Amino acid sequence: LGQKLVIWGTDVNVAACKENFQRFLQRFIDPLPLYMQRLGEINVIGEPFLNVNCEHIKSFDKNLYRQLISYPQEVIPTFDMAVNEIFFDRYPDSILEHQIQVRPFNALKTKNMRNLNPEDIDQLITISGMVIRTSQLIPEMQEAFFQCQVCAHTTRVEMDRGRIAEPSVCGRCHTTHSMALIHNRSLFSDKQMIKLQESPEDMPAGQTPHTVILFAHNDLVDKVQPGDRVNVTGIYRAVPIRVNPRVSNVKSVYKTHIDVIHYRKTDAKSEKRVELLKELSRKPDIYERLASALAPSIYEHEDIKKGILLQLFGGTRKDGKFRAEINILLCGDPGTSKSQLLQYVYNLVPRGQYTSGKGSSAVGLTAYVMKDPETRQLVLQTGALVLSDNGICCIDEFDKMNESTRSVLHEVMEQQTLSIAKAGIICQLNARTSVLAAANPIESQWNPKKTTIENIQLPHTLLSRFDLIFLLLDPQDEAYDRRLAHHLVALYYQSEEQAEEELLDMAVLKDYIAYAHSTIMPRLSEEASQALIEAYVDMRKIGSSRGMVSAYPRQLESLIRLAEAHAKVRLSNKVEAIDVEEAKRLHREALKQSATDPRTGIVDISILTTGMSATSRKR
Amino acid sequence: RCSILAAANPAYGRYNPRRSLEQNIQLPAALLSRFDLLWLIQDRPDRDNDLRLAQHITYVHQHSRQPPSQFEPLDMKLMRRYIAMCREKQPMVPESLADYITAAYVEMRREAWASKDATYTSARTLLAILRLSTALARLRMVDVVEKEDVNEAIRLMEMSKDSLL
DNA sequence: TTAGAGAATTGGAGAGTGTGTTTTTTTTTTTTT
DNA sequence: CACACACTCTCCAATTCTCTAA
Ligand SMILES: [Zn+2]
Repeated sequence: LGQKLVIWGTDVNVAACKENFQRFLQRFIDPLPLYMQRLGEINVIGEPFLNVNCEHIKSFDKNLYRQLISYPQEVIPTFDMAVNEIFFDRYPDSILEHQIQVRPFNALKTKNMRNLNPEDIDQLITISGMVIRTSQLIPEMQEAFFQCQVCAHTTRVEMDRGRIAEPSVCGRCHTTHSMALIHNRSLFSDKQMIKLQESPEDMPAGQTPHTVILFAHNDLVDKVQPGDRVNVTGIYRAVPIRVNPRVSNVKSVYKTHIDVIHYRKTDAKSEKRVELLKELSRKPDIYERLASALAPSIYEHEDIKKGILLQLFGGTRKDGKFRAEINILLCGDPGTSKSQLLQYVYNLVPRGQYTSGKGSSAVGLTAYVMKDPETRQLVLQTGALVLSDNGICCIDEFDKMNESTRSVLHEVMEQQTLSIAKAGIICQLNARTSVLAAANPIESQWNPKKTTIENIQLPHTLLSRFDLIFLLLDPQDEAYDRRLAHHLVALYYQSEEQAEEELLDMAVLKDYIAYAHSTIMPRLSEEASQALIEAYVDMRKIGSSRGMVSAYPRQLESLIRLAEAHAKVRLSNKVEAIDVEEAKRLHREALKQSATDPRTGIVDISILTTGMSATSRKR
Repeated sequence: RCSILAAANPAYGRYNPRRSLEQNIQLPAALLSRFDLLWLIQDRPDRDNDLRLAQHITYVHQHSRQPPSQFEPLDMKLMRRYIAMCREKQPMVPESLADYITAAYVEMRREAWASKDATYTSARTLLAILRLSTALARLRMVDVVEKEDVNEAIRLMEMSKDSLL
């Protein structure tokens, strides 16, 4: 009889605790009838858990909060009984896969990892931390299935605090030691170990971080990945560890872990958007508005931002084998805004990647095979170019990569696939990725006398794959530098009402790009086709006259990509001479920047070859 | 979360102003541009200064103590308490001084253009000037940055470059 | 017709026997430097 | 070495079979 129960060594009545929690659920209303709304949400969604705020419990009833914190192992099952009783007193014929779990949580940490003490054992705590590792899924047996190997009579045994009461005899027949555990007829539930470090923001000065073990079960297992930051609420357990696996002597010093009751992630940061985006797309100069919205924190390079915008939108993928991906390269000294552009667009785009061409990079560009250290089994770590198979791959320090990595990037750009010839493994991985690269001069600062290729010292074959190439040189001009300095001091005097506005602009830019990618699929009009065709012939004219060469057919492919992307930006769904003219303009601006020899002007064969015509006749 | 005080030596031989700084030190601009002040701690033979240095070191050897310099420096504990008291402050730059900061930055920039072949500078130069002036404001224990702080930060950067040149 | 006293068979307590354990450096070689 | 597990054998006594009286 439930009314006779008290928690062991506690003097708290289980029935009274259940009634107090029931009236809490029935009458708490003011977070600004609260939790009956959550019960209805459970009823329609079908998720068997209820999140409850311990501060709400405290403000409703201090004593109930004290009981919950002190004796969670009994009080939380009491709350489960309370909530299930209420839920099935209402909604009488709704069906749930499981009984509801109450998941009490504190909004902020009550303790930190360094101050956890034996006084806190079997007590509900909340702590903040960063996740270091997450184990494979561990099945925990919940009900053992036994079958008699003599007469096939079966029985089921319930789990008593982690040990089985194995039947020593059969019931149907009477043979001894005949009941065998049928492992895959038994019942199991999910379990997982998590290793959690104290946050860098929470560590004391100059100390090595402390770490705790969490154990999650059932539905909380697969909610947290390594690198995440979480406020975890759970019961601080202490368990013995046996001195060696074949002996039941245990060390006097106990191991500790946290049974997870609740996770709250603390580093995470439709028609109501579509209606805005539809009219905003037909607003005038939306192209300029989006391009200027890109990277507000730096002084403006209009054509660089326009090219990055068209890279984000991309062409149209169709089938044959032509890449819709657009490749962009940025050049300039160290200390220019190119790395800020890379990091910004990596934060912006979905399926993005950011890595360094240098061999010291955090995640490599090429794919490799390694022994998973926590498992010892091989894992195929596909590089960033394969991980960004439907996004932008940002490559900082693009000049410093070794020749093997240059070959890998040549393969990825030409074929949009990465070959795997690892030991045993043979496969063709997919790398339909838009590469945004940032190179440096081999010298300290950009040599004006030498060409782009002569300064960055990358092969002309790989340079020829990029659709656009730009330079971040700053003039020795007061007209530019004075206004840049004004922009910089204003950026210091940035405030939160500007931060929110720029965040809203970036968010609607994200929604715009996602909505474009979702459905909008441009096609070529006849006038656009004629414009592209005569554009290729026009680019060939200037070189074919006088006997040199000024263009080659892959530039027509680049122009097609840019025109399709611009139609995608303006939501036209039909490519037109407007898009083709913008493509020609931006492509020729990129050529004016990158392909300009200091003596003879724009030379096309400086991309097809190392050096240029003047050098070829100087030697 | 620490401030780095680096001391380098030339890759080979003595320092040589004929060459560029990266040629002298053999360390890339990606490292060198992170720093706020690049100082050349020169050393030439100089008879009387060498005599005084040798007298100082010989006194240190024969007496195991610093010689009387006829100056009374602040004790180390007093200096520590002062720096804590002066770094407890968190000054702010007034917006009326933005134009003057702009003028100082652009004229330093344009002097680099006009007289030293446009040697490298960037927006982090202005940021470093502001950090230096705010450090000076902390040092003076005043919660508003001022003309004298900006002037001394500019002067400090200019004299460090003068030591280089 | 029930059940209780004497003899024989089966359950299991426990006495006795046997088993298993408590990153580091120098050198080579191919490829890449 | 020596301190826990793992396994077998033996003896002891508790239950059931058989024959008798209430
Ligand atoms: Zn059986």
